[PDB]
Amino acid sequence: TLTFTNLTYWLINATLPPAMKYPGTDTTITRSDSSGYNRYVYVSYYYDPSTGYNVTRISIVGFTGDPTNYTNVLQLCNKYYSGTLYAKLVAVGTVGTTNYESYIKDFRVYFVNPTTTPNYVQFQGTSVTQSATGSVSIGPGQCATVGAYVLVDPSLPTSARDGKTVIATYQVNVVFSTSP
Amino acid sequence: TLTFTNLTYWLINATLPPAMKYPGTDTTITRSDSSGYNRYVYVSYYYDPSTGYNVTRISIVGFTGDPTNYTNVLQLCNKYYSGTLYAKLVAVGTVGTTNYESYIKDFRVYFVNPTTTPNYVQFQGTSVTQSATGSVSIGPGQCATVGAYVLVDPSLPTSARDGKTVIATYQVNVVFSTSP
Repeated sequence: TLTFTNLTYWLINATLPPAMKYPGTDTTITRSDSSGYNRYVYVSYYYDPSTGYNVTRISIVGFTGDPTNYTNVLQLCNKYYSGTLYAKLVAVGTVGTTNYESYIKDFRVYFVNPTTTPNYVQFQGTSVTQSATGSVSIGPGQCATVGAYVLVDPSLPTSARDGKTVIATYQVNVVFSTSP
Repeated sequence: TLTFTNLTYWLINATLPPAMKYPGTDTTITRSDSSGYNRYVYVSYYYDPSTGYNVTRISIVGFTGDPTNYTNVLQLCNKYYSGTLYAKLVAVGTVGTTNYESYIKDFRVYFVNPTTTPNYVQFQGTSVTQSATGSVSIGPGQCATVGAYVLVDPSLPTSARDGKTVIATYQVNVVFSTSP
């Protein structure tokens, strides 16, 4: 009774993500020992075909028995949007299982250039202990930087201390928006 | 044997359907990059003569490799009927064909302010995975808010990063009732 439909006409042509991911200066170390890899940070964005996402593979080589932090890791840096971007950080958890995840005692992610409310999501091994952060403004010209903080327990077997083997794989979901 | 008529008379009267459509607030984004459309959400309605329906046109911009969520798309509420309204959403299917519907993995339409039984209808490209939503109460004066959720597979061709061409449209019907 008195039911008239909608018949929406719903226009889509997705534009390039205006943030885009830049490797940063961490890949410019260009120097390494005889550990196989010539670079410590392998920042690369790859088209994921499994579920269709611009997933970015970046390598954060954390040194055993020593908490290591990084300053210039990732650039959330609007080049195609002419406004100011507002973003917050939420982490998901674990992907797969290397059976070495229990060896991590801390994994928190804090920026260097953008400074705001807590600005760190922190893992505790397999579990999670930090929910999310606040909003941060990223406009045209001013360019946001992402950091990290990695600590690894030194009880890891020497076989995995070579740097070839991947010890953990986590998901981080940064939600960039035009409003706070 | 014993056949007799009654000669009934039928009379029809015309008045405004109390449902009405409102453009929402996300259509006031009033901001756009070099994508042609000066807006991102469009709300319009035209009286189609082929079917005689007050077809309402809503346009939602998508982003490849990026889940899309909304807050205020349309407002549905009575302006002349004082009774307790009841609204549901029923999926219909694809209208037209852009040959790009395989790239639209998910598409969810949902209530925002009132929360009820599942309250989302999802589509898998051409196929429909959710039949319909449940009933929900709408009183005189307050208007329920309907949201939108879009997932776009970034396998979309680079020729489709402009904002003009149509890759996808979807239809959902709204059903009012005087009973729960």
